[PDB]
Amino acid sequence: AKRIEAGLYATQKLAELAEKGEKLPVQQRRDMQWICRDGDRAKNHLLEANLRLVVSLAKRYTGRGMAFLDLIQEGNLGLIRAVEKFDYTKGYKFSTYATWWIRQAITRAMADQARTIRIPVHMVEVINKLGRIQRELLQDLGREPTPEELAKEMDITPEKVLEIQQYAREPISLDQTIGDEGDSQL
Amino acid sequence: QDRYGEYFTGAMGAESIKKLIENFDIDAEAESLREVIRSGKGQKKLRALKRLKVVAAFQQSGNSPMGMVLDAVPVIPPELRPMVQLDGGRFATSDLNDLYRRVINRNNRLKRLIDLGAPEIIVNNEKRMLQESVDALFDNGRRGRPVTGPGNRPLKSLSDLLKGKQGRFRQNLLGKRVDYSGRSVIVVGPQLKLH
Amino acid sequence: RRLRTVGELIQNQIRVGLSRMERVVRERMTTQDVEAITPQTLINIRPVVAAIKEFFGTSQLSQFMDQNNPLSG
Amino acid sequence: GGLEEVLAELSPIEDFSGSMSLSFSDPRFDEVKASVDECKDKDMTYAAPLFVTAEFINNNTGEIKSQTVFMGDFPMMTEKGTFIINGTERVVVSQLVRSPGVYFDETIDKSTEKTLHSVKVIPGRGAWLEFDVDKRDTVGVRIDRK
Amino acid sequence: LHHLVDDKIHARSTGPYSMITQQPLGGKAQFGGQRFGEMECWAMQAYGAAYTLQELLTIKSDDTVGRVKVYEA
Amino acid sequence: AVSKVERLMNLVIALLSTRTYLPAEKIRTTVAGYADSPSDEAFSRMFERDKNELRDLGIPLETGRVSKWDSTEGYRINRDS
Amino acid sequence: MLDVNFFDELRIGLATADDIRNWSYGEVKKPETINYRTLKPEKDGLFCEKIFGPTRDWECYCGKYKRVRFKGIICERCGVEVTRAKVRRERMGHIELAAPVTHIWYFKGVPSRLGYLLDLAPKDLEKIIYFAAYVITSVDDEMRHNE
Amino acid sequence: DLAPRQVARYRTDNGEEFDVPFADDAEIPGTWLCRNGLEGTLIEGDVPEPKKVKPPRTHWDMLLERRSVEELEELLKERLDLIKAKRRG
Amino acid sequence: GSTEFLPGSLTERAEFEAENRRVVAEGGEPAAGRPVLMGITKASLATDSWLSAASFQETTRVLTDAAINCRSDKLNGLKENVIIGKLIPAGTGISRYR
DNA sequence: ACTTGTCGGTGGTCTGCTCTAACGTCACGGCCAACCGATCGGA
DNA sequence: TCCGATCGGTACCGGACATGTAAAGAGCAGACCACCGACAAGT
Ligand SMILES: [Zn+2]
Repeated sequence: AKRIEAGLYATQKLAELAEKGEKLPVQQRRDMQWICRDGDRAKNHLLEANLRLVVSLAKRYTGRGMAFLDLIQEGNLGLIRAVEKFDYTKGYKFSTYATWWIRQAITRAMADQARTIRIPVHMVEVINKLGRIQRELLQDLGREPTPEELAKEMDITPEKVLEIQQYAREPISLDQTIGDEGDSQL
Repeated sequence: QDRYGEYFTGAMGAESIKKLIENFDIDAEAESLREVIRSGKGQKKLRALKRLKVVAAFQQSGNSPMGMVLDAVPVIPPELRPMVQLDGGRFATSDLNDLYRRVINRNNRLKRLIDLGAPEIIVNNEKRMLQESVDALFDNGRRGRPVTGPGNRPLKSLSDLLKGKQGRFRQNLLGKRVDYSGRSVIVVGPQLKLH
Repeated sequence: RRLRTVGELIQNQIRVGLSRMERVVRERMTTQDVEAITPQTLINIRPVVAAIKEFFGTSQLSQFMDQNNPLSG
Repeated sequence: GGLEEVLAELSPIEDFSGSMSLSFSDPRFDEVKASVDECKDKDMTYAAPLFVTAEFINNNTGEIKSQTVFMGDFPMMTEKGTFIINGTERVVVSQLVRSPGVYFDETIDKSTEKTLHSVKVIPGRGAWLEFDVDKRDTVGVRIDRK
Repeated sequence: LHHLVDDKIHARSTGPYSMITQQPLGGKAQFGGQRFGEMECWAMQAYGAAYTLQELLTIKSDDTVGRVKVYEA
Repeated sequence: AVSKVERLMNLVIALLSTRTYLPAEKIRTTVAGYADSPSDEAFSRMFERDKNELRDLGIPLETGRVSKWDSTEGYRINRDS
Repeated sequence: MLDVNFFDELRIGLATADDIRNWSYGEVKKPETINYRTLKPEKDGLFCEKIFGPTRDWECYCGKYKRVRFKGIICERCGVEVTRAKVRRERMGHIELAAPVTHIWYFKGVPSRLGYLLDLAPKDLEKIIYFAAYVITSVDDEMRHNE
Repeated sequence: DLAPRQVARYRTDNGEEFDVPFADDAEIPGTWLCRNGLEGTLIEGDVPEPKKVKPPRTHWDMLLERRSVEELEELLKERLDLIKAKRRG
Repeated sequence: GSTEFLPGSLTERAEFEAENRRVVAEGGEPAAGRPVLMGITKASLATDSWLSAASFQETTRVLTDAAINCRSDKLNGLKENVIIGKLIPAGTGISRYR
């Protein structure tokens, strides 16, 4: 982290002095270039070293539409973002911050790129909340809850729950076989 | 690369194949194959025959071998992959939209990774995923395992559209459903004439 | 060659559903905090009933009863 | 029964740490929701509620909890052997499958006209173990499909 | 037996058409036409009737302008 | 060139004869007199002024969503009231 | 199109990138098909009206033009050309790949045409094009020999 | 009879020209999305200068926001002293 | 030798004889051929039109070979004209009777 | 006297982006279980 | 010269049909619309 910060500062100073500045000494230019290259190599090494945390995090989300490799790549993007914003002064380990950012990136990507008809995240959260409330009511009552109970417990109109349930369906495939043998298609 | 950097240039992936095809010399290869086939003998003769066949096919015509490496992937018109709403509000896809979405998602992620400056491992993995997605789009099942949708059903690609008894040629070109047609049970009538 | 009646098929479907529920429970156990976990907040009963309904509505061995005459049934 | 057997199989639920465990026991069925005629007339499903007692055990503190868990509406067979699903009677047809065990098969090659014997071990939900004898009289084992 | 002409008789002059390929549907309940398979094409070619085969292929199945022009004529 | 009285009469007739809520864009495109607005903001101000004037006369305009599956609001005059 | 008796030949051949981008009327950029609320095709998606054509007859996306007199013009706000809706099965799009991708037909075949052309074994081609081994495109023999 | 219309000429960055028909009573946009997906301008003597977009955030901006100039200067001085000692003893 | 036929390939007897007659006069050494017996499956796929071969069997390989060779289909056959909706060149579809 | 293009303000709704700091680090799951014929690539 | 992999194929008319999970939350900003105040010029 210190090497990355030093390299970034050296690159910024070199860029600032390049335009509207003065002729930097050759030794100073060489030192700045070496510091920048060392910072880049350190950042690459830090990214490569923690590529297994992404795989560990993305294992739990397998089977929810997104492919395993896509989850790994989104976790890698989250890991890059975490590396960019990691601060060593507080002294906390990089694992916690990396886990937070990887989880955020995977959740956001799986919320967006997992449905043929896209649903915004601000409504995916509402759908998840409605599902949780429905499960809780089903457990408490002992029978399938009515839309009136869901509306009462979700402080919404009895019409919004129906719309939310309508938005939750997924398109079927036209190429699926209808009969026992593969001679007819939907 | 670290020691003898300024002595060779090696790559990995489809870019290297494209560069090799660019540096390929059709005339010299054809002449060498003709010399081998007219001079040599043995097991090498069959391979020389086959390579001469392929090179002559690529040379006699006006085309170039650069068509084997793609830079743009065409998109089928929407009416051939309809998104219809069945009775009851349920929608239906043609199983090509999923493949196109996967290809576009992987291409956009590759663009973002290149823009950010990701290390070589991640970029190479993304490029391999893009290659696999395109290969599955053009022909699903040739390499690796088929892409499976809901219900563990392999998706149907363009090659599957053009192949089999359910393909276009044998189901909608050589045999069609016609109007002004009927069907009923047959009985025996002896009082009828022969016509 | 053994015979799998309706009971064994339903038992297999229930086994699959319970395995999925066990996986969900294991996934939830590592996230929720200790000393505040009740049996009902960990058990997700949706997969079991979903699997049973899917078997009854999609499996090839679940067919419409023929009712042309009592012999057919 | 089937439910008791599957719940006994699923009773050990312990994570990698092994500090917590969840157990299922004592399945129970309640009265039927509605009669067959009403289910057929109203397009309903002939089912009955299922209750399973679940116990949560924490190893580090030794404290346990016991609660009754509702599992859903389990479809019930009528007196005629048919299940009513959405108002239509459905019949489940029995299936013939090959029982797990060991099977020995003999094959005769058309090249050297010599008999070759192979044995396949077919388990339930497991990998395959095979042995065979070739023309060179070399016994070979093929773990899984390698 | 349950094979009655009241349920087996079928006819069509003009009905619904498919989406991806502009061809008539199939089935008595869907008011579809009768399939003119490959063997019937072989028989028509063997007879030597080119015009009947051409009309059956184009103006009764797929020629979109041809169908309406034929009906008007 | 359409007089204000004619514009208001067209607007009230269109609202009364339509059984479904109509958004602002449909009224702008369909009802005569709203096609000469140089800018969208000017049209919105004119429509708000006309709606306020009509509401001042006691006509019970009702505002609601165009459809249960759509978010845009529409206008409708109840015939019973 | 018409006069089937005027068809002399049906020629086939490899399509280059120039032909692929000449066929297409636009580039698709997002993996979106339809809006979840209004059930209307999105913009720059797989069903974009600006790229492939209008869903309704003689109507654009924003509804500015809804008359048959506007034939062959393009709306200046939404970009949808006002024409018939039957052109949605005659217009194509294309995707600009960020890295070249080989064609599966000419590589995973028996025999492999790329292998015969480049004198490379099928396993070598599989390793090269699936990021498993480096391949030396060229070497400077003169510079290596001098030094 | 067809309504009269005008033809607008648009040029992309990589030397590509496309024609987009427009109505007589319409406002021709300065920049239009061309057929190849690249934004293009109108070739005219009087260029209708469009809106300009500032660059987004980068790594350096985040580092500056989360840190201070003095601490970065001290760290750079320490690293320079370390590398100098390593190089020249 | 001096002919354009690739060695080891199968060519029609009429085309081979025409090429030999063209080569012997104002040309070079004529080619030599040997009779070959072919099965029905292999002979059908070796037709001069890629459309019939693609419609018959092995669509992928036939299409790939036609694309590489850039072959041209002259549209003279029963199946090719059946596919495109034109009159077949048999029976009443020939120029003598039409 | 009446009306309208131009100007500025509130509050609500739908939509998108950025952030969260104990420690956490390389997946199961496995179908396949046919049958014959032809062809290219290793041993 | 022999042989473990891989790919190609396997009749027709009638009919039938539509998915089963979600480890979240908060702060800030942008676009658009229903409600409004002024102010001079044209009607
Ligand atoms: Zn428009």
